[PDB]
Amino acid sequence: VQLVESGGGLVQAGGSLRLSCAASGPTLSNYAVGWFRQAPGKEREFVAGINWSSGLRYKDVVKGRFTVSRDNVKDTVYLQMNSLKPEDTAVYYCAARFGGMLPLQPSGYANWGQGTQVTVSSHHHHH
Amino acid sequence: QQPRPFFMIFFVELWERFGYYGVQGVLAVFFVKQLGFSQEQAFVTFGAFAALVYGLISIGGYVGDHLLGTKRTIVLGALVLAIGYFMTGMSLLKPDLIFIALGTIAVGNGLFKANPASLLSKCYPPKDPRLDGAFTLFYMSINIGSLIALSLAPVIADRFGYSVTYNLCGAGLIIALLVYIACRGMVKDIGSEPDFRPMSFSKLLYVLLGSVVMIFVCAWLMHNVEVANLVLIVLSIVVTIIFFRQNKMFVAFVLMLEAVVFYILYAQMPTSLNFFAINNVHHEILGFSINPVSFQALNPFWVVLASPILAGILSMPMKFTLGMFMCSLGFLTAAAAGMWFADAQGLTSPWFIVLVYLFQSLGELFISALGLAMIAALVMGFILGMWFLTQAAAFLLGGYVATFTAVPDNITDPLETLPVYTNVFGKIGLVTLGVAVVMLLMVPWLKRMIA
Ligand SMILES: CCCCCCCCCCCCO[C@@H]1O[C@H](CO)[C@@H](O[C@H]2O[C@H](CO)[C@@H](O)[C@H](O)[C@H]2O)[C@H](O)[C@H]1O
Ligand SMILES: CCCCCCCCCCCC
Ligand SMILES: CCCCCCCCCC
Ligand SMILES: CCCCCCCC
Ligand SMILES: CCCCCC
Repeated sequence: VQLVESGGGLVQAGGSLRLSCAASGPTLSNYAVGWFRQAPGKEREFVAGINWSSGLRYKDVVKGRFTVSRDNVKDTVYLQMNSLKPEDTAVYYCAARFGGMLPLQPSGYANWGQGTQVTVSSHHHHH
Repeated sequence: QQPRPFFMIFFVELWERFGYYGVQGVLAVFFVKQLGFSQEQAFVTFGAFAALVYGLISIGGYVGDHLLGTKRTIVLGALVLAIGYFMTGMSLLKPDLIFIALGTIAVGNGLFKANPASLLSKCYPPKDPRLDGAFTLFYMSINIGSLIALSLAPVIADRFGYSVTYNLCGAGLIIALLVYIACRGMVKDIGSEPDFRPMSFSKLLYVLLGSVVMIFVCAWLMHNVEVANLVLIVLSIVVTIIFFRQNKMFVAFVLMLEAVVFYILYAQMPTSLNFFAINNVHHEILGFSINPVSFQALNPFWVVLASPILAGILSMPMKFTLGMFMCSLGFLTAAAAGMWFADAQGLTSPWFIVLVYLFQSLGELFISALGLAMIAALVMGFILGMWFLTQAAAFLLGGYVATFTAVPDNITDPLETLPVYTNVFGKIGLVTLGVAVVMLLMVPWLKRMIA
């Protein structure tokens, strides 16, 4: 019912963060977990998720770069973000829906993490 | 309003059914998640399991009547059922126990089910009017038990796991056993004739030996459905061949073919309709988040409301035809909710699932309550044998039908599953609409034959 997000931060472009979603009472094993992100000025949009039996789903623009995975022992779901770009800057939410489906809109999901800021800067070393 | 033994029987029935449905409501999801079956395997296995649960009821009726007595078989069946539920709890540690546990549950149920009804209809003089009320109240207790288990069993399984669930099922059986024992006093002059002679240990031993052989045969059958199919095909064609060699019995055979159709339909609530709710329905209603598996509780719920009402409110082939039409409407409603009133994301309003379950429950209220009791007015031992046979065949066939809505583990788009549920649900609703139309056509002929 209640998810704890962790892992956010400030990273340089081409950098890598890892977000993590764990749950309190229920076991997250019976849940599809989607990661949504809300960029400044826009609506929550589906980034990526994994269902209760390891089916995967991804938005086009994050394919290749973002990986979703699930540790059933620690009862946790992980999102690895590699090759980060400035447009990945957003608040990142995790959401849990019981079962094997991963719908695309926030209304298909009843349990919601608090959000986490991810900022990716254009910072590059000086040449 | 009712004799003192009525309330004993009422509550023993409630707790036994609480345990049973505590298992049924979680079983297919258990096969999928916990044992890593695919949905097609889970559906057919649940098929076999229900088939044995309902095929074995005849035996328990006979054991209560002529071998051991009625109150004895209530104790024996409750004990074998509690052992089954605790065994299923122990299956989580020892997975290879699962089929044996299910077999025990089946045999346990087979011994127990028919007896409390018998016991109840001896708490009353033969013409006491209150009989009907008690019987409907009896039905309501069953459904209250069902209502509670299907509501909470999945919640419990999610927050505490399948072992705690199954042990609670056991605990409920133990509660039923303690109620009955602590109220043995009230049933001191009630029972069948073997309840008042001393208990034959010879017969008791035969019942135990056969129970155990039946447990191992159930377990073999639910692991190897391919041969359960052949067992029931041969048993059914042969029992209809010795029914076709041997005018009211023919109306009984037509009524059984229709009951078979209705049971094929009922078998979907725990399998395909369950997974439809999981996959393509919003898991929120009146602002509350609910576990989609809990949606099965909608069947007993409507029964609990509608049976007083509908007991307060033609005759046999007509009520059968009415029920058939109701079930037809439940599946057409499901298919229509999928085809036309879906989100952009392939999800549908749970109010549509509430309506589906209302249609289904009304169909149950007509067909299930009437057909069993009134096939008996049309008549005998051989036809209960064949009645429970064909109901078991119905559940096997229902599981096979469920497999047409099965979804691979890797599909995650509701928009890819939605067309599959609606195609199968529409076709089901249409076929049973045709069946109910032929039933309606045949109604007046049958009424003349019954008179
Ligand atoms: C339409 C028939 C509904 C049957 C009635 C449901 C049983 C009542 C729930 C038991 C007490 C409430 O306890 C809890 O409450 C929250 C919100 O209510 C619910 O919701 C929480 O748990 C369930 C399963 O554990 C999750 O699928 C759900 O998404 C989660 O948010 C659950 O139902 C219940 O775990
Ligand atoms: C009420 C009298 C108690 C009778 C219990 C007999 C138990 C016999 C078990 C035989 C082992 C297979
Ligand atoms: C290797 C696991 C086998 C488990 C069989 C358990 C049987 C228990 C009977 C009570
Ligand atoms: C009513 C007495 C029941 C005896 C059967 C017990 C089986 C161990
Ligand atoms: C009696 C009808 C059986 C159908 C089996 C395919």
